[PDB]
Amino acid sequence: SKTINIRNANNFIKACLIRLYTKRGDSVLDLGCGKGGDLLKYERAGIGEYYGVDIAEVSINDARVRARNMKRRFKVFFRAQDSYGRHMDLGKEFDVISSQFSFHYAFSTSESLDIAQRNIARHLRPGGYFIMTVPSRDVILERYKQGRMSNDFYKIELEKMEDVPMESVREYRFTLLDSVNNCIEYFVDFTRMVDGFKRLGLSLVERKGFIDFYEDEGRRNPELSKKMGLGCLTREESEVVGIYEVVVFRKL
Ligand SMILES: C[S@@+](CC[C@H](N)C(=O)[O-])C[C@H]1O[C@@H](n2cnc3c(N)ncnc32)[C@H](O)[C@@H]1O
Repeated sequence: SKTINIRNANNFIKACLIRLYTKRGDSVLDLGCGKGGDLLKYERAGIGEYYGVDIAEVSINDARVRARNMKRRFKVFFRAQDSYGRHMDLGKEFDVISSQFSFHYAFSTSESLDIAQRNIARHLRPGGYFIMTVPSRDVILERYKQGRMSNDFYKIELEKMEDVPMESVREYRFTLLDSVNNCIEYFVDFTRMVDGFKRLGLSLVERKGFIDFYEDEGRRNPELSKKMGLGCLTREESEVVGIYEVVVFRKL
């Protein structure tokens, strides 16, 4: 309830990102789909097929039930397995692969990233898109130097301290009110990701902050913002949102 505005913003930004790169009849691969909280959005986008994969079976179960009890016009496929740290082959390619708030979990180890990036590339049609919303390392480290790493909504803690380079930390503890609790998150090594994808044929095409994206997309057209309880984010709510950023790659 206290995080309603934050959830509306994230869902909005997600709907805008989805509406920006998807077209009628497209096939989508939702990595880390979770409880399938995007099935509604894709249903509006008019996509023809949706495939959701998540490591947590408890979340896939919710998504199955939701897809089962929703007025959808597209075929749905669900599978509970590790799509990042384990070889995956669904046997087909998709026009768009989305990963909202979960791809950073692919940065467990160099091997986990290489495996994950390879799974995305073999399931992406030539000219296909790979959309994602992941935490921003630069943003996080900047707030570390500022001394403010939390408020009434979130809380972040880094790794070591005793003679340990600030740029050396590769993971942290994230906590969100009425959500994750002291969850282990892995930093996103942008450079390694870019170079890694560039090697598989995927090039970077977009990278924008949640706030700027939020404001821009919210002005480009009119209130779709009317639908959801959107409006004016407070400074405190903006700190939680201003944590993530949008990143898009295209298979050239
Ligand atoms: C914040 S939740 C996603 C919620 C949903 N995507 C959305 O945008 O509302 C992150 C998800 O990442 C998934 N995840 C974490 N590690 C994963 C892995 N190795 N393979 C697949 N999914 C993974 C979890 O099971 C969790 O449901």
